[PDB]
Amino acid sequence: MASRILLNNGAKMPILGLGTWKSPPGQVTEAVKVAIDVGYRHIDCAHVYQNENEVGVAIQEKLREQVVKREELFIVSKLWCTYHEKGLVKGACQKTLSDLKLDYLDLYLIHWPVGFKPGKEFFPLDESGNVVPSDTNILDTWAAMEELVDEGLVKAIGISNFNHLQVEMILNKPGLKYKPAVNQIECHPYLTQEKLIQYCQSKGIVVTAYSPLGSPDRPWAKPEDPSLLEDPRIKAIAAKHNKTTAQVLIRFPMQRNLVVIPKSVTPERIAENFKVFDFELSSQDMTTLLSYNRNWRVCALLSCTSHKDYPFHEEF
Ligand SMILES: NC(=O)c1ccc[n+]([C@@H]2O[C@H](COP(=O)([O-])OP(=O)(O)OC[C@H]3O[C@@H](n4cnc5c(N)ncnc54)[C@H](OP(=O)(O)O)[C@@H]3O)[C@@H](O)[C@H]2O)c1
Ligand SMILES: O=C(O)Cc1nn(Cc2nc3cc(C(F)(F)F)ccc3s2)c(=O)c2ccccc12
Repeated sequence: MASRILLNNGAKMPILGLGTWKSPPGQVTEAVKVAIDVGYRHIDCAHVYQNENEVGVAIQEKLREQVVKREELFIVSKLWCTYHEKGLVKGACQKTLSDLKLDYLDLYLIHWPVGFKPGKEFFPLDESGNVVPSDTNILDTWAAMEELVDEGLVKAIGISNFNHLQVEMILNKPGLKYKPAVNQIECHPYLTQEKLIQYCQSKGIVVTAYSPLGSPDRPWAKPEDPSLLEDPRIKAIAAKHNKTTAQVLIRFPMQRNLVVIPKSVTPERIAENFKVFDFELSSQDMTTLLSYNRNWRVCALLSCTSHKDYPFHEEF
């Protein structure tokens, strides 16, 4: 298992990164410090996570301590939905860079294919609970992303939560300057994404799997919901390898030639989650895990389902 994958810009992206959604600012600095100490070189960030300053503190300290060099780190962030207007994109990227204390990102993603009304709120709702869209479109937002590459703010650009038709829209743009390098999508044994992965990989786009542990800390979880980490079938596969269920869930996407970004703020778990380069899932294991697909999505906000660019009405 090679630890990095080649992107379309010639850069290599570590296949294991640290997720930071729901990592509170009072804990995320320590999490990132520990992650860097134990070998993580990829950090997945976003403005909407409200913790980029604290991620930035940790990176800066480890650079200053001579633990890592900037060129060895792969820092990803994402353009939030309220900044899709062409005139807002650069400032959103620069705010992220300032918070992270960086002079470039390795990868910058369109976080979701939908634009929301610009303003202070991340989730502007009307009086009846519907998200308030903006009149922006995917291609104009992509053009603004391309400018960030041209100006040296970001080394690569990509997309997240795009369906295959939305990806195709960008690929087919007349006068396209940069192809998306990455599509970051939810992916785990209950949402295996076979068709979208096949699509993306056939078009030379690297897929990153988010919520690989099933995001048990997601704020809308219901007790009746399926739980990957507690699935006794996955426990049994883990036991056979003398690994944890999380380690199995992280290794699974790696063997599908995906990048994977498990989140933790717990130091023991951050270290555990990295110890996935010392075993292999068998062909039967892989087949069995894929068989658990239920098309069950843990990230898809009800209030957004009437947006014109809502991604999940399409089959894939
Ligand atoms: N692009 C997007 O739209 C998008 C959407 C969702 C997620 N993401 C990215 O993907 C990352 C990962 O997804 P996620 O945060 O939704 O969830 P996840 O990584 O599937 O699960 C994180 C949860 O699992 C727990 N956990 C971690 N390691 C564990 C272990 N070894 N044993 C038991 N429990 C463990 C964590 O607890 P503790 O932290 O308390 O240890 C946390 O509650 C995010 O943080 C974000 O960076 C991107
Ligand atoms: O965003 C993250 O990284 C994690 C994430 N996910 N979700 C669920 C979402 N579902 C969406 C669906 C659309 C849609 F495109 F479908 F309209 C657009 C935007 C969203 S946010 C959230 O509600 C959220 C809130 C704060 C911080 C991060 C998140």
